[PDB]
Amino acid sequence: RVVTIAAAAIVIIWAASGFYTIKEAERGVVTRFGKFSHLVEPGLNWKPTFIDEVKPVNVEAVRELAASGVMLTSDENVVRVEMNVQYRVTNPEKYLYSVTSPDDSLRQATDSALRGVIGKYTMDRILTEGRT
Amino acid sequence: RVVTIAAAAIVIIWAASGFYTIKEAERGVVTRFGKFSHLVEPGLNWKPTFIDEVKPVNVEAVRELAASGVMLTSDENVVRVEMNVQYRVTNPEKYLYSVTSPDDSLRQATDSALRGVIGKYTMDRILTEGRT
Amino acid sequence: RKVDYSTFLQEVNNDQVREARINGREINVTKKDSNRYTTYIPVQDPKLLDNLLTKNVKVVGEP
Amino acid sequence: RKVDYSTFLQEVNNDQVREARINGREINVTKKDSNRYTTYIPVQDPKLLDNLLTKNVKVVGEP
Amino acid sequence: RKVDYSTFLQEVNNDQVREARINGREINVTKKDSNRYTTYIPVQDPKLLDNLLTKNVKVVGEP
Amino acid sequence: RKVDYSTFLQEVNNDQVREARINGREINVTKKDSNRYTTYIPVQDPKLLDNLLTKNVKVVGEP
Amino acid sequence: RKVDYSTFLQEVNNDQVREARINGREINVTKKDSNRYTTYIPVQDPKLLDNLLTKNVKVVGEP
Amino acid sequence: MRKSVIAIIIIVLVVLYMSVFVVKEGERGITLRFGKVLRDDDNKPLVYEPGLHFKIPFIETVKMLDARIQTMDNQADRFVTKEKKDLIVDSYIKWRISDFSRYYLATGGGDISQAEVLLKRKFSDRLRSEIGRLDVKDIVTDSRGRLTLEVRDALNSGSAPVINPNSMAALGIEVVDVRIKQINLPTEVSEAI
Repeated sequence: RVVTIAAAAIVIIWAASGFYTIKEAERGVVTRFGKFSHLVEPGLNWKPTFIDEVKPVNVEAVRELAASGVMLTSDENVVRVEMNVQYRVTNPEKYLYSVTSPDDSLRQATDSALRGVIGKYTMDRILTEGRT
Repeated sequence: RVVTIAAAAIVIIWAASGFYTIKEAERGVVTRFGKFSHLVEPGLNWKPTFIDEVKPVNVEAVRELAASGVMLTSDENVVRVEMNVQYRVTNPEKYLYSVTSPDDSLRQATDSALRGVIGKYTMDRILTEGRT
Repeated sequence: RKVDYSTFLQEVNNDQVREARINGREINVTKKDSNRYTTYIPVQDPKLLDNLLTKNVKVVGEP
Repeated sequence: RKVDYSTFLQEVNNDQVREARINGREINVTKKDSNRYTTYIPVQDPKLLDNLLTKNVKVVGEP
Repeated sequence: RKVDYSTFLQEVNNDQVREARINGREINVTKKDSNRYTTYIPVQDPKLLDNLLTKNVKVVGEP
Repeated sequence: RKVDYSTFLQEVNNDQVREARINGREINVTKKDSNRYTTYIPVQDPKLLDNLLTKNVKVVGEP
Repeated sequence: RKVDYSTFLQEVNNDQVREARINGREINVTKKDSNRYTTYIPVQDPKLLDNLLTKNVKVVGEP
Repeated sequence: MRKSVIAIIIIVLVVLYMSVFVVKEGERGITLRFGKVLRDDDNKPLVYEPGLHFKIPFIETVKMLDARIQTMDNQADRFVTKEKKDLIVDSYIKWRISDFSRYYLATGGGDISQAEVLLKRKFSDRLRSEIGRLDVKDIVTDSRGRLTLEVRDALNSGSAPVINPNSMAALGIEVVDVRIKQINLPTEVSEAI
């Protein structure tokens, strides 16, 4: 009788530890022993404890980045330029496995693109008709 | 059976003293008495004590030294010249059994070569296009 | 995640923080890129809330 | 309803609140448009009471 | 070890401390030369936190 | 032996104290002439700690 | 015999008492004419120590 | 008795726990035995793709190799243009491990530091040689169309299934993108401007 009660107890603990919650805004990526099991919607869900792991990622929220710098223009001129970049996460497996720390990579890419675009234009043209 | 026990103890001491460890970046050279007959990779290895002598040398890591000097140019002009040299070690047999203290020899060779090259060109060429 | 208070400050002055929730000594900090990390107050700072407000940082109390 | 402390300060600075009942950390805000909500003071803010009195806002304590 | 509070003050003025972990009453100081010791505050000093910040000294809180 | 607070502050401005061990409400004080006594803060005074720090007077806290 | 705190302030403003025995909230006061009484502080008053120190009024704490 | 059964089951469970192997989706890691993991499976060592695996408890040690794009930034640099005017280029390079076995064998260690310094040296050298031919105005105007793409293509190909030992393809690394973040002038030129 002891073995049956022990089995009942261990399966009860298994089920109790199986449940987890994912916030409404976020999504989840579940991997069973690191094999990318599937994509998990928000709410209450169940997973085999000590077998698969779930990583939550904020998808609904909109992320903003600020990029500022002293930048050289075409007519041997330097200007302080500030930009804001709004971006959102999609297909979270790409956001999680393609590039380490995607936010820093996007920051560096934004700085590079800003330098490339600002290099072409002259100072007065920027200062007057920049925005568009 | 006292002699047998002593012999077993000596064998156990041999086994416990033979083994040595090598870090990942290093490479070992094992010498059979005076002669070296094998080079050992970065892993756990066993050697017969007093019959084989192991010496580890770092390989992957890069050494960096500085060569700075007051120098006479082609037109008899004084210039302060600074350079950094980065080198690595290959063929540990040559690194250990060719020159006494190869680091100092390389330092002096770098200083002599830099002296020979700086004096060939005039002062302004060194000042302007010295970088490449 | 636990992050110390100083770098939280120069993140605040460099406006990477969006929402900060202060239940007790601890602060639940959310960055502009929706990355959240907890911070602990070493000692009460009268200038802390003023600095947070001037930098237009969202501040949330707790029950 | 719960409204954040920074939002409440932005509201009072814009002349939108009428009376504020302060019960310790908790504050019961009544707007000029007869809308009531509740906020909480994150940390001790000396400037809060001065800001409330300056903007001609009724302030009421409680037992 | 233990170190006087004034010693800590003049020490941080000369910029050779690196990490300062605040646990309520106690302070666990880390030197620039990997030297660790302990300091205690005489009485609540508002200028302490400002002084530590302006000299780029890491400050770490505790739960 | 207990020494009056006004006399204590005047003596500190006289630069005649060397060490002051502060125990919260209490202070244990050593004069420059190796005279030991004990004094009391009437009510919390940060200017006390300011005066002792600017006078290069040793200040000691304890666990 | 109990004396108003305000009356205490204009009385000491007139340089008429000598000693102030501060026991938490209550204060034992002796005038220049050897008249002794007790006064009570309504709330915490930081300017009290500055005013008492400026006008050469001696203060003594209690264990 | 039942005590012996409990002892044996707990001992086999702890043996399994000590011998369990887990590899995450992000990175591919191979076992590190002191002597033999080098030259496993004839010339090419085992790759050990992500998933469950079994390991000998003490003959080998766990270690992982990352399998996604890394970024290496050069904080400051000094370059001489064609007209002998100094320039400071702050640029970042993104690199992906192409073949894991050759990446491990060619680099001194599994640590990314050695590969990073090799890439920095080659990239810096490659960049310096390329820039010297141009002028500062052309550098600041259309660098991406004339420097970065050309440097990336040259570093991948190795000019100036055939693999050039000079090329980075000889190493396990591959370069996916090269960008120039910031360009700065010497303090004298900046003060003049």
